[PDB]
Order: sequence, then C-alpha cells, then structure tokens
Amino acid sequence: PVTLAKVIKVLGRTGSRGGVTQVRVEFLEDASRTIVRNVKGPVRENDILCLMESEREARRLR
Amino acid sequence: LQVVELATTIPLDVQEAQREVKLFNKWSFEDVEVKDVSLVDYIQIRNPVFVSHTAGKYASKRFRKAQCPIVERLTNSLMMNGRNNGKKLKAVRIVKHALEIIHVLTEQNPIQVVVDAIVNSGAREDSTRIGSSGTVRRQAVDVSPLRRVNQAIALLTIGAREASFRNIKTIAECLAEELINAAKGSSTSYAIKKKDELERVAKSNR
Amino acid sequence: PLVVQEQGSFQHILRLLNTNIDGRIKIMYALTKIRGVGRRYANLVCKKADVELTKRAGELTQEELERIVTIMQNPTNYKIPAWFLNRQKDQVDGKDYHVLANNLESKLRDDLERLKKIRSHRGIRHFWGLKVRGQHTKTTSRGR
Amino acid sequence: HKIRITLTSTKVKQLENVSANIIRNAAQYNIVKKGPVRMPTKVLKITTRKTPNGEGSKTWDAYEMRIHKRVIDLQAPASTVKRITQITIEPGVDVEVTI
Amino acid sequence: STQSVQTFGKKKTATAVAHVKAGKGLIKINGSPITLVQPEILRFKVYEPLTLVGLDKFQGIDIRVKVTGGGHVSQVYAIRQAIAKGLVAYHQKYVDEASKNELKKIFASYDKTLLVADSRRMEPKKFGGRGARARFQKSY
Amino acid sequence: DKAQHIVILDQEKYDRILKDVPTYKYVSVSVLVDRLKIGGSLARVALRQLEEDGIITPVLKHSKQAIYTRAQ
Amino acid sequence: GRVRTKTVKRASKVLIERFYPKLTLDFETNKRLTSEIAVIQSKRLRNKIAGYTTHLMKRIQKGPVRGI
Amino acid sequence: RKKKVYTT
Amino acid sequence: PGVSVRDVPAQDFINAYAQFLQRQGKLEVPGYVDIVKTSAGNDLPPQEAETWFYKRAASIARHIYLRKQVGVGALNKLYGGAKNRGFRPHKHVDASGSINRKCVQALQKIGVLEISPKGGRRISENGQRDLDRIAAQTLEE
RNA sequence: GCGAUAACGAACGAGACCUUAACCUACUAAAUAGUGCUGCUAGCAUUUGCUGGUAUAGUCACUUCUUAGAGGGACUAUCGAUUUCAAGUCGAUGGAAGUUUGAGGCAAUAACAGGUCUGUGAUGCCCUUAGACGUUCUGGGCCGCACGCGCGCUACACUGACGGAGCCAGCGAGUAUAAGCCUUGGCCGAGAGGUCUGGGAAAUCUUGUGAAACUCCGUCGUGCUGGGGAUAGAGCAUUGUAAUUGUUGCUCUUCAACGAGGAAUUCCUAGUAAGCGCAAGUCAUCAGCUUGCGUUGAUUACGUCCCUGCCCUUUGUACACACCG
Ligand SMILES: [Mg+2]
Ligand SMILES: [Mg+2]
Ligand SMILES: [Mg+2]
Ligand SMILES: [Mg+2]
Ligand SMILES: [Mg+2]
Ligand SMILES: [Mg+2]
Ligand SMILES: [Mg+2]
Ligand SMILES: [Mg+2]
Ligand SMILES: [Mg+2]
Ligand SMILES: [Mg+2]
Ligand SMILES: [Mg+2]
Ligand SMILES: [Mg+2]
Ligand SMILES: [Mg+2]
Ligand SMILES: [Mg+2]
Ligand SMILES: [Mg+2]
Ligand SMILES: [Mg+2]
Ligand SMILES: [Mg+2]
Ligand SMILES: [Mg+2]
Ligand SMILES: [Mg+2]
Ligand SMILES: [Mg+2]
Ligand SMILES: [Mg+2]
Ligand SMILES: [Mg+2]
Ligand SMILES: [Mg+2]
Repeated sequence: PVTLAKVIKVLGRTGSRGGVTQVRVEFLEDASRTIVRNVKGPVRENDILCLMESEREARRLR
Repeated sequence: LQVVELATTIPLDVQEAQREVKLFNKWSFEDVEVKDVSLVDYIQIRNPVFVSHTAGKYASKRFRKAQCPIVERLTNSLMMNGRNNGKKLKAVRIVKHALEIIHVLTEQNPIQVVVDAIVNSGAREDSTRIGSSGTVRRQAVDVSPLRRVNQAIALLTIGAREASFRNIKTIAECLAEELINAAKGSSTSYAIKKKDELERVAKSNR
Repeated sequence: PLVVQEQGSFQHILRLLNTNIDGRIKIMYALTKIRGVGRRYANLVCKKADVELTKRAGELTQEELERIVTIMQNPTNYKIPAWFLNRQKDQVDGKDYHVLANNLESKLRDDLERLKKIRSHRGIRHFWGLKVRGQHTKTTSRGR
Repeated sequence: HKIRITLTSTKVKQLENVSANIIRNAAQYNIVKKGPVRMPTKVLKITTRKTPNGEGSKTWDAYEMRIHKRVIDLQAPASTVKRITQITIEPGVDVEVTI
Repeated sequence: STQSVQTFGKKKTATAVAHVKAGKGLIKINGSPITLVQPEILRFKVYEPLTLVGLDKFQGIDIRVKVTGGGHVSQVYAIRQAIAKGLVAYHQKYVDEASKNELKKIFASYDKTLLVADSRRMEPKKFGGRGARARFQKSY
Repeated sequence: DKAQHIVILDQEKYDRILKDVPTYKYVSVSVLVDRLKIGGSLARVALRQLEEDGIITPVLKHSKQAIYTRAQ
Repeated sequence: GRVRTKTVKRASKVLIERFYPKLTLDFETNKRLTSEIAVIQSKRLRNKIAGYTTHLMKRIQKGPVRGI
Repeated sequence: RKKKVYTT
Repeated sequence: PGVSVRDVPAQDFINAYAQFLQRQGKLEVPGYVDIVKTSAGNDLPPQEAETWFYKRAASIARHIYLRKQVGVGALNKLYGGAKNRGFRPHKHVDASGSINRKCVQALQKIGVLEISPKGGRRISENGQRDLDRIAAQTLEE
C-alpha cells in the first residue's frame, strides 16, 4: 500500500552534509494532506515520489 | 512504401526504416510504456534512436541526464572498471547482443524489459546516515525518481559485471540473465536483492 | 571441419622424455610442459612433423609421437634454424644444440660452476642467490 | 623574371607593413604579383623549471617565440625588385631574394 | 558549371568536406559507398540523415565527401554532418528555401549535431598532473 | 579446479546432444558448455555444424557471441 | 556568476545622466552608440558597458532608478 | 677528521 | 555502372583474393613461412600457417591499389603493432621487413604491381585489370 | 555588487588586460594548402557512368576545407519565474559559443631565519692554495643489500589473451668539411639491424609521422590456462675510446609472486575522470620520468559545513624577538 505524492515546493537542503532535501508533497488523489518530507536524490518541483508510509511529516534533520 | 532506387544501391531491409526509426532497425519504441507513473518522466523512450550512441552533452546542466536515452545511459554504465572506460563501441555491441538474447527469451520487447527491469530495481526508501560526527543515528528518508532510476542502472550493470568475471558466460548474456530476472522482480537477480534490502532497512529506521 | 567421435584411442596421460603430459591439452601447448619446450618451439616441431594443431595430445598415435621426439632431439636435421635453438654455439664443441628436460638443468648448472670455477663476478653473484645482471637490490627482491 | 621574396620576423605589424608597402609599390608599378602568402606561424616553445634550485612545488615556465614567414612572388626584373627592398627596410624583418 | 555547392562537417579534429553535385544519387565516402564505412555498429549514424527525410530527396543529387583528421568514431560524426549540411546548402541555392526549411526542422528536432558542429575540444594539460584536471597522487 | 569439461566427443554424448540441443529455447557458446558439460572449443565446432544441418536457426552471428535458437 | 563590476556600473549610469535622449532599449544600437560616446580601450568592455546601460534604460521606463 | 695523509 | 576495389568490403575481399592466389599457385612463397613471426613485437607465428602468406599478399596488393608509391618501410609500420614489453609500457614496433619486401617482390613478379618512379611501388597496368575482376566475383553472392 | 549608512568621494589587488581553443560560404590573397574543369592517361560495366594515376606550363577558374591579418560576433540577448522587485539566481528560445564561453599568463600590502654561495667570471667572511681542497689522467663509486617509506609501470583475465584482417589524430623537431641532423626508396637479414642511392636548414622531404587502444573474422575455454612475464642460461646486433656490475635492441629456452589487496589514503565535475598511444626535454647510447598533444570516452553532485585547511567578526592576553612567546 504505497502512496504517491507530487512535489510542489523545494524548501531546502538539510542534513549535516546537505545531501538530503526537504520537500512539500501533494498527493495525486485527494489533492490535500500536503506533507513535508526529505528526499535523497536531486529534486526539482513536480517530481512524483512514492511513499511506503504516508502518515508521517518531516522536519529539519541533524 | 515504394522502394526508392539510388545510384549507390541501398539494401532493401535498411531502407524499410523511413516508415519508423527502430533500435538497430529491429526494435520499436511505439509499444513500450513505463509501468510506473513516477518514473515516466526520467526514463526517456519518447525520442527514438537507431544506435545507442549519441555523444551528447548531458553533463552541462543539472537534469540533462534524464533526457538522454535510457539505453545510452545503460551502455554508458557498462564501460567501467578502468580497462573498459571509453570502450563504447564495445558497450553498444554488448548491449545489442543482450537485446537479442532477451528477445529469444520471454519473447517480449527487449526495450520493454529494460524499462521494467529498471523500474523494478530502484529502492523507494533508503536510510541516509545522519551521524553527528561519528555516532550511529541513521534516519529513513525518501528517494527522488532520478536517483531511483539512475541507481537502478548502476546496480543492474554492476551485478552483471561480477557475474561474468572468471565465467564462460559472456557479459552480454550475463547482462541478459541479470536484466530478465530483475524485470520479473525475481529475488534471484542482483539489484533486486539490493533494492529489497535497502527498503527493508529504511522501514527499520522510521 | 565438423564433429567426429572416437572410442578407446584417446590417451589421458602421456610420458615423453620422462615428463608426464595431459592428453586433453592441444598438442602445441601440451608439449610446453616439457622444460626446454616453449610455445614457439612446440609450434614448429608439430609443423615439421605434419601434425595438425587442431588435435589434442591424446589423439596422436605413437608413430606421430615418435616423429616428434626425433625432431626435437635432432632439430637441425629437420630444417630447424640454429638461431631458433636453445643452446647455440656450445661451449665445448662449438656446435649448435637444443637441450631438453633433464639435460637442460644439468648443463645449465655446468654453466654455473664453470662461472664459479673461474671466479667470475657473475658466477659469484649466482652463488649468493642475487640478481646477476646489474639490477638494483636496494629496494627489490626481499622475499624468500 | 619570377622572383620570390621571403619575409620572416618575430613581430607581425612591422612585417605586415613591409608586406603591404611592397605590394603597394608593386601596384602603382604595373607588376603582376602573387601574395602575400601566410605560412603557418611557428610557435617556438621552451618549458623550463621556475626553481633555480630544486625546492618547492614543481612549477614550470613556458616561454614562446613566434616566427611568421611570408613569401611573395613578383614577376619583374631583378633590378626593379632589389631597389624596393631598400625602400622598405625595417629592423625586425629580414629579407632574402631567390630566383 | 553545374549544380554545385560545397560544405563541411566537423568533429573534435576530424573534418569531412562535402561536394554536392547534380545526378543519379551517388553517395560515397572517400570514393567508397556509405554502405561500407567500417565503424559498423555505428553505420546508422550516417544512415540517420538519410532515412529521417527519405531517400527520394537524393534521386537528383550525388554526394562525395572527403573526411580527414580525428579518429574512427570522430570521423562518423563529421561525415554525417557534412552530408546533412550539404543537402540543406543545396536546397537553399537550387530549390525554394521553403523545402530547405522543411529539411532543417527535422534534422534539428532529431539531433542538433546533424547540422550544428559540436564545440567540444580537448582541454589543455596543466603541469603537476597527467591530465587536464587529474593531479599526481599526493603523499604526506 | 572443478570444471573438467569433456573435450572428446563419444557416441553416447553425440546423440544425447542431438536429443537435447533441439529442446533449448536459446543456445550459445556458454549454454552448451554450461549444460552439456562439453568444452568451449568443442562447443564452437558443434554450433557451426548443427547450423548447416538445420536444427538451429542463427539469430545473430558474431565471433565473440553466437546467438542461436531452435528451428521448431 | 555574472555580476558586473564598479568600472561598468558607475560608467554605465553616467551615460544615462548625460545622454539619455539619444540612448535606447536596444543593445545593438546602444553598443554602436557607445563607440562614439566613450573612448573604450577594448571591445568586450564596450559591449559590457552597453549591455548594462540597456538594462538600466529598460528599468527606468518601469520607474525611476536610484543613482542616476 | 679529514686531513690528507700520504703513503708514497 | 562498373565495379571497383572501393566498392567491396575490405575484410571479405582479402579472404577472397587470398583464396584465389593460392589455388592459382603462381605466387612464389619463401621457404621460411612455417618458422617466422610477422613482427618483432609479436610473440607467436600466425595461426593460419599454410595460407597466411597468401592472405597477407592480398592485403598488400589491395592496400597498394588505394594509394600511390607505397614503400617497403611503410608496409612494416602499417602491420606493426603494440609490443608487450613486460613491465614497461606498450609501444608500437614495425613488422618484419623481409616478409613484406619478399611479398612485394613476389607480387611484382607475378605481374600485379611494379616499381613506380619517385620511389614506392605502384600497382601495375594489369594489376587494376585483375583486382577489379576479383571485386566482381566477390559481390555475386 | 545591491543595500544600510558619519560618512563622501577614490587607488592597488580582484575585474578589466594578454595568450590560446571553438564561429565567419562576409573581406585579403596563396605552384611550400586544397578543390573543379581541362590536356594526357589507366582499370570495371559499355549509357554519356564509377574508381584512379599523371599535370611546378592547362602560362586554367576558385578560396568551402588549409594557412594567417584586419575585422565582426556574446552583452546573459529575448521571454517566463522568484528576490527588499535591487544586486542577482534558476529555467527555457535563438545561438558556434549562455559553468567569468573553455583553459591559462600576469597578479597587491606586507611576511617565513622556507630552499638555493652544487647555475653563474653574483657575492662578504672563514678555510685551502704546490704533498692543493685548484686543475688534469687512470681506475672504482654515486646502482653497492638482513630492512622501513614515497612518486610509478606491468598485471592478476573471457568487457580477455593471442593470430590474421580493418585503419583513423594532434602538439612538434630536423644538417655542410661537418666531426655530423630528420631520414623515405631500393637491396640483404627471422628479427634486431646492415647497405646503396635520394629529399629536406623545411606548410615543399621524413609525414597522411597508415600510433595505440579500437573494429571484424578465427584459435583459446575458467586451467596460475594461450592471464602475468619477473629471474636466469646460451646466442645475434647497435652506440660508444671503453658495455665486466648484462647501456639498449633482437632469437630460443627458463615462466616466479600475483587468484582484485588490512588499517589507512590520493586525484577528480565534461570532451572532464579514466583508459590508449605519439612528439619534445634529457640524449654517442638508454624513458617504467617529466612537458605537451591528440584517439576512445563515461558514472555521479551541481549541494553542505559532518571531517580537513584557510578567510572574516567578536573575545582573552602578563605575547610585540609577537606561543618556536
Ligand atoms: Mg631497481
Ligand atoms: Mg633503409
Ligand atoms: Mg596499426
Ligand atoms: Mg595491426
Ligand atoms: Mg597486455
Ligand atoms: Mg577560408
Ligand atoms: Mg608572484
Ligand atoms: Mg621546509
Ligand atoms: Mg645562487
Ligand atoms: Mg643518485
Ligand atoms: Mg611526484
Ligand atoms: Mg587485437
Ligand atoms: Mg596529421
Ligand atoms: Mg603459465
Ligand atoms: Mg602471455
Ligand atoms: Mg638500441
Ligand atoms: Mg626521447
Ligand atoms: Mg628524471
Ligand atoms: Mg559549490
Ligand atoms: Mg551555492
Ligand atoms: Mg568547519
Ligand atoms: Mg582570561
Ligand atoms: Mg613587552
């Protein structure tokens, strides 16, 4: 039961070395429940990344 | 449909390419579609090429790599381990043979299996490390489609390389076995073992 | 130029010049197990004996096998050039020779003591077990 | 005659002034001319080490000496061509005339 | 004279000079038909400018190119550029340019290097290393 | 040191070959060695004759790779 | 980066305070204009100055700019 | 240290 | 339209001209073809011992057809390759001079080439005649 | 740089500048560059065609390729976004070029007991100066081998080795009465090499430096195997007065560790890394070294201060020969 979330805003690089990016995701269906998540690879806005788990927001990383 | 006669005679079969541009004049892009909504825009099969060798500039800007043909990115990752760097004509010959072997086996479109094997090979959640100057503290974060796509090609070709080392099976047919198995999601293949282990560990960090 | 079968004629182990040869190696490279027989030399005696190289070692009959040991032991009689030979312009009789498996190391030592008997520099360094051709030893050959 | 004039120098402006002035003098005088013909310039390169001693990072100088050669073919008697050479004397450019 | 335009295609150092004549559609590489250019895994790179527009455009013209410099692969990109450049240059001069603009759209929409020469050349080597960016291994 | 692939072709091995090769989706240099336990050099001569007799159809011909398939 | 320097920023805005009516919104016209207005030793700097004067002119039509 | 001594 | 040497594949034309020159048998083959290696940089003799000289002669004739006054020093450079210096890096070393020089003498004495003015060896008046036929009997299949 | 502003207005450095690489069918010409026609001429099918050779008198035409001088061209140009609507940044389109267009050259104010008196007929002082520490000759050594370390070259194979065949660069250098340069072409020689003639003080000849990786067809078939080629024996040449402690090259034979490398650690973002060779320097002879050049040609960021180093601000100081205090 994976869920896909289109990206709408690239907040910024987080993590110690800057290798992970905070992003604001919007679900493909039910275009709400917008969540902030961290992504490993390079990201522009409007990239559809699938989520193994949906019920968890994200904040700044160490 | 008409056969056009030139002073320099052109064989019949190769001219039957004016209708459609096909990979090695044998494989069609029309019936290939990515069975993943999330990697359609970063696996490039919309612009057909005859041979997987374009010598383009995909390293100038940031996301130019996604516009490179998925097969040329595959033949690019083949030339590794020092002694093979720059041997692209060898890589195209190797890729070309792999496609034929993938066709006689499972009888599907070889370039469809390539897209399926790559989409089935990218881990969807990886555990990045967040150690604060030495301590172990990994945290599970998501993986963007480009790193998901292009790590699949790296893992797919890396597994084939090691399977052909000190082995009578040729790299093209070690690659063919690696590509078909990852295409079918089989756990026997390398890069599916690896993909499963990353997404398993990432769940153990959230 | 296509597939043929045989039974009982193949010989797994050969014995030539008191050296054991595996019969399933191609003939040109099987003879290289004989010390004093390199790839270049085994290639030529097989061509002088009209023994086709597409054959394994066990495929040959004794008549062919005897035809090879005669040529290697008498190369100059079978149009084998002297510059192609192992031990040419011999020390004692001045004639061109080609020494083989047990004879090679016997006459190689005899060359070594002949160096040691005259107390030459090269013979002494062989005695010490070091490199004789001027190589630097400051930094190489530290094993044992 | 067919007389060839070969021009060599290190600096191009004075060579080119002499080259243009002779053709100019070969213009009011109704003399058929071929040129000037620009030979591929020769880059005389010398790469030394900066250090008079052997200490420091291994840094190198790369000196250069450009040599430009042009040949102009004039079809006139030898007396006419020779007096043009002394009218157009320039210190940098040397002139040799060969039949 | 006759219907002649002359053009050239370039790669890093390889340069292919195209002679475009009026004729039966004779297409040769250094006096040899293009059907036999040894870089064979890449023979379709020079077949691409042909089959994209259709071989019927080459009924009336014959092409003989002279490629020098570069390497085996570098010569193919120079050759395919000289022929493609020759067809466009012939159309601008002996047929209406509306058709020439037709050919120019398909070439660029498929591969820019068919008509526009690639500007990459080798970076000079700098001292302190064996390459342009590579440096000798440092030890402390 | 475990390979010990057979390099001499007997008759039982010969007709077993003609009984097994047809029942292959895909044959190549490695497939005969891998599964018939024959040597690589013997495999190369076997493919070139079996093709002349029609049991095997050449998908592609190349020196470093011979891609073949069954004729049925 | 493409940050213009002080020798071009102050030299570009002096052109505006003295020769605004003759200036324009076209870089090509401005580049030719500046070859008779300023004595610029190098062509690249002439294009650089004219390229920044045009940008400032294009910005004045949207309102008054500071320093001119 | 140093200082040239002769034999002949 | 006619047939030329340039209209035939280099690789399958030479094996076809090589087969023809052996069955005709008039090419004079030196007596050391069973002993020697093609180049000092090589380490082993050719694997096609009986026929290697003919195939090489076909290559030399075709190579000389496409050019003008190729010398004997130039043929050694062409067929020379990278030598396997053991621990030292590889380097290009020329092929054997006698094998190529004997070949041009043998091909010159069967009538296909001849010594050209200003050095080298042009292809003969009849050399063009008979190579172009081989090209025709090359492309019939 | 925008901006804020007891500051205003300026200079060096940076940037500008210069060299190089990429564009110019727009100028200037080129028998030391190239081309089409034309003479003369060869081969193959006859359709008038396709490949060539020849051509410094065809006393042709032309400058696209080639060369180089005068210029032009890009200024982030136009349009979208964000921003204090500023400096700017990111995307597209056009474009040869949109990372300062790529790469370099030059490079401030001071400073270090950094290294060189073994580059100097650059030097002060000290030492020696006729049994010299001067200079020269002969011979040896700088290579010496239980060992530790650094720059590297080959490799551990099949994305490979051989064996044939295909066959493409760019940067450069080159001599006389010498003290001998680059060396084609012919002829000998398995090779290495020898010999006889000729061209070139050079866009002319070596030279299209027909380089190697590379590609094709075969043999090999997972085997310390045809991977790897140390060590060594015997023989043939080259340079040199002189090769022994093998200068180097060649032939046969001998065929070792090595089965991808611990803790650690280096270099690197596009024609870049990596391979692959070639030229120049040293050079009578010797390149596993440097300085460049081109051939094949990628993976991955285009981000951060987690490590490491440096820069700035604040701060403490009993330091100012400045913490080696
Ligand atoms: Mg040593
Ligand atoms: Mg000679
Ligand atoms: Mg070669
Ligand atoms: Mg070769
Ligand atoms: Mg090797
Ligand atoms: Mg021009
Ligand atoms: Mg300085
Ligand atoms: Mg120090
Ligand atoms: Mg000094
Ligand atoms: Mg020393
Ligand atoms: Mg170093
Ligand atoms: Mg090879
Ligand atoms: Mg060249
Ligand atoms: Mg071995
Ligand atoms: Mg070996
Ligand atoms: Mg030598
Ligand atoms: Mg040298
Ligand atoms: Mg050195
Ligand atoms: Mg950065
Ligand atoms: Mg940044
Ligand atoms: Mg820090
Ligand atoms: Mg305190
Ligand atoms: Mg004090």
